[PDB]
Amino acid sequence: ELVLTQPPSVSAAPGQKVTISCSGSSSNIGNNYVSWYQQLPGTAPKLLIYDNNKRPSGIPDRFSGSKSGTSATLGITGLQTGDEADYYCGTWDSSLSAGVFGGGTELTVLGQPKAAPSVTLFPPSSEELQANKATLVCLISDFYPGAVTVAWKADGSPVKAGVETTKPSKQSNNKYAASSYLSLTPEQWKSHRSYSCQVTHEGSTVEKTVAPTE
Amino acid sequence: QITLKESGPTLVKPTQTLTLTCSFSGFSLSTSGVGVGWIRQPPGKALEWLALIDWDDNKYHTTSLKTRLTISKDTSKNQVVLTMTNMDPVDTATYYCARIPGFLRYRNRYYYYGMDVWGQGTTVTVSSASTKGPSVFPLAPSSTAALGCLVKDYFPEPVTVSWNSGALTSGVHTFPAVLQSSGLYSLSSVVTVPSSSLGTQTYICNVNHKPSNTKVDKRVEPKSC
Amino acid sequence: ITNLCPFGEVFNATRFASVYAWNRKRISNCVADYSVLYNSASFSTFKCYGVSPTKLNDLCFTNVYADSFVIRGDEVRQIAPGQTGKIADYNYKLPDDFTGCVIAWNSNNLDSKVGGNYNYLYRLFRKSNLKPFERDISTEIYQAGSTPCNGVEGFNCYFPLQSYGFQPTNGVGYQPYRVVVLSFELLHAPATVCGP
Ligand SMILES: *[C@@H]1O[C@H](CO[C@@H]2O[C@@H](C)[C@@H](O)[C@@H](O)[C@@H]2O)[C@@H](O[C@@H]2O[C@H](CO)[C@@H](O[C@H]3O[C@H](CO[C@H]4O[C@H](CO)[C@@H](O)[C@H](O)[C@@H]4O)[C@@H](O)[C@H](O)[C@@H]3O)[C@H](O)[C@H]2NC(C)=O)[C@H](O)[C@H]1NC(C)=O
Ligand code: NI
Ligand code: NI
Repeated sequence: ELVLTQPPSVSAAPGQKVTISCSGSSSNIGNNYVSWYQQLPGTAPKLLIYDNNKRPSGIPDRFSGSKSGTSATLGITGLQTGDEADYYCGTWDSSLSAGVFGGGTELTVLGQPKAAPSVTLFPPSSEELQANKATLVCLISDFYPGAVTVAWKADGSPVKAGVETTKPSKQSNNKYAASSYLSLTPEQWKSHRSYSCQVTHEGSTVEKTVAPTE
Repeated sequence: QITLKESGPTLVKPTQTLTLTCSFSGFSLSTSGVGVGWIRQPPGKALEWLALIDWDDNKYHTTSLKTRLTISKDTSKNQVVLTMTNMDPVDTATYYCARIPGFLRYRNRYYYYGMDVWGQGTTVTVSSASTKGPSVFPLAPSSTAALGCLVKDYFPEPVTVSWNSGALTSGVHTFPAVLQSSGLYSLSSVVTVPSSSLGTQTYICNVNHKPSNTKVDKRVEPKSC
Repeated sequence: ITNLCPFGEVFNATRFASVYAWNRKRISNCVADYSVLYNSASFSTFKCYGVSPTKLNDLCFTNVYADSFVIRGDEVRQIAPGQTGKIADYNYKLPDDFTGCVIAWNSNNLDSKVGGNYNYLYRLFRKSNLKPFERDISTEIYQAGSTPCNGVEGFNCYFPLQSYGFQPTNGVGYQPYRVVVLSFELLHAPATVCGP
């Protein structure tokens, strides 16, 4: 498991202030120096802070760091859209005799109003059933911010065995889309009475259902 | 400035050994307190510290991986070499090296700056799968309406998907691939259309898989049910 | 002077010092049988300066000092006079006119440890080089960079001592070596230590 704990996500509006926290033990943060890293999508990480609160050359005053006890905090003020990235804490762990990274925090800069998702649940195609395969495809489109949770159920029972889900990606209209798949055998697809794809977004849960009875 | 570059295989078979080399410029591993570290990052997951080699030839490793990791350096060549044995598909990640400008140890106390300069990173995939072209199935419109096609069971990445040989661009979005437990990739591409054009306009998704020299076309039509 | 010289309390000591804080033992009024040491193949290094190792027993000296410590294998060559390097500059320095013996042997079965022995230290940073036979055991923070340290450890603000890290399966060059430096006194005063 992870010996450093970060919140999975954090969000604010442009110009506002956001803080990302990082908790550990005395074996790491409590007795060693904390460094912070920024990772824009598709590129290598980049050092933001070292020695708890110092900035390397090229990092503006907008980023600051602090450490108290066994917790560290990264503060980002005056948010710009270009600050959207994953942020990590790092340090040395004296017990493991090795370095450790936190789970990372995904920062979302809210420069667009909330948009509910459009959910479509496709049953297995006729050709796929003839090919002795079956795949439910739950597509999710036109939502903001890019954060959704997907759950599958067979006759009301939670399904996780054949579930694969993509991380949300930007659409051409700057909203976000995601997809999830449930791989079944034709027997399993015919055995259960109906299947559901439930999508949660900003507290609101919507769902679409399909049935082999049709 | 400091510049590091990783190099090595981009596809290894399961149980084989991965050998990565880090070539760097702008600093020396003969300097007191300087080390070179390794990090990896599976697709869509956190950074995972791997190993560090020290100017005085001290070596540190992630505990859960120590029996699989070997690290060495050649100061004259400005190179560090990391080998990881018994590679598993879960070891599929992007592997980085980085400079540690300050790393010192006094008995139980440490100073560890962190990693101030990271390499570009090289992506290593561990898979026993052989090259296979995809199967393409239509996602018939439910009845605005949504339609698409499912690109299934192909290896390796990538596939390119267009609609009507590039004629259809508006309302088209193609998703990133998923890796199934079988070791084969799947992908979807969806088009948002007005529900009044279902019986009028036609939609053909063209799937192109360069590694297997496979080019397949599928017509997406509304089901009669 | 009938009692033999207690070289056993030097070479067979239970604990040896870190090189930065080398231990010095006074040797006087004894019979110094140097023949058994030179004969023993258990020593990796037996260099003499100013004297002949085979003529060591035929000699008398004003006094004998024995310096002991533990260093890395590839650092034994730095104990010799006129040398440079992190040990010769920052930890233990022999003068150019040194007169005595340098004796060392491999202690990997005593000073290594599974997972690494990190207890032995050497001085990694110092403002200037050491005077011959000078001993520096201070622990003040070393300013490596340009920013003042104010005694606070940080980047380029370093504790001056570094651990060795002796692994049982290190190469011989990185294995621990115990070193005994016998310094012979060149004074014109009456002698104190003589061989048989
Ligand atoms: C420093 O200590 C070493 C180690 O021995 C230690 O000290 C002696 C006095 C004993 O108390 C041991 O129990 C300690 O561990 C000294 O080296 C040792 O010197 C001994 C003579 O003083 C010598 O004894 C015999 O050596 C020859 C035969 O040994 C054979 O058999 C033994 C097994 O008993 C075996 O280890 C060895 O390899 C041989 O095959 C022979 O000359 C005589 O029979 C003699 O009695 C020890 O072998 C030798 N080494 C060991 C490991 O005991 C050393 O003299 C001390 N030096 C100083 C300056 O004090
Ligand atoms: Ni069931
Ligand atoms: Ni190693």
